[PDB]
Amino acid sequence: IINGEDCSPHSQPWQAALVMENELFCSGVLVHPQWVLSAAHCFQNSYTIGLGLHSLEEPGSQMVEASLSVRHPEYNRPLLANDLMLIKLDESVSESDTIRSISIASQCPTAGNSCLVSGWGLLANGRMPTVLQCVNVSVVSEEVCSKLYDPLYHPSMFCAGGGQDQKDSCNGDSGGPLICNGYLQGLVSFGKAPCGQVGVPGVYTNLCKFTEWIEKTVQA
Amino acid sequence: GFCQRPICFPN
Repeated sequence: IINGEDCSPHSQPWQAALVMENELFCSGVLVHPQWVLSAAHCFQNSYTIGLGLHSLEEPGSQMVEASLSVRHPEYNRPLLANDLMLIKLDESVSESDTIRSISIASQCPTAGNSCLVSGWGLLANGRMPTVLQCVNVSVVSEEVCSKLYDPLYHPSMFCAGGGQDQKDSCNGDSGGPLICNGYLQGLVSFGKAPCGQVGVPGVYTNLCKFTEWIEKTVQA
Repeated sequence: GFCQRPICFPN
């Protein structure tokens, strides 16, 4: 997260850390007691998932195994598009004060929506934080996203950020949540390199387009 | 270019 701050502890209780050999490579989002959304580009054959965390280095936190996951069937067709997967935890987690699922937005993004993105990806100073970071970003129009991310803009994507304040997601934030008006709207997916350029929003998986696929998978 | 936050597109 570029130009954010430490989140208030446990204020994003759906945040999931995806780690391999105790090293973070992505985040995810707890959407039901047994289900974590993440970016399809975070796919692995198995996962250790940190829940209820603030630091990666805390009563109620859990490390859980997940042995099953499924990428959206059209991931990367076309390139970078449809960037979501569902991870099924090997055991359901009983909701607690610090581990809680978040609902997916019933509305699709529109310009001006106010959002929050969180994660343990790179900071503005190029370091990896130990404490979960949070920053505010606003949705921009589809036409802005299309123009900026020509030739690869696809309706499975939307853009948020791009202010002169240089607030953005960055490497290591993929799969983590973008909460707009209090609902899960997007997952961190991709953006321009470098992250945090003036005027340049990041790109997020457009979850309102996938609620049927997500819930059909959950219920199967 | 663009990069997943990984595949990059050169542009």
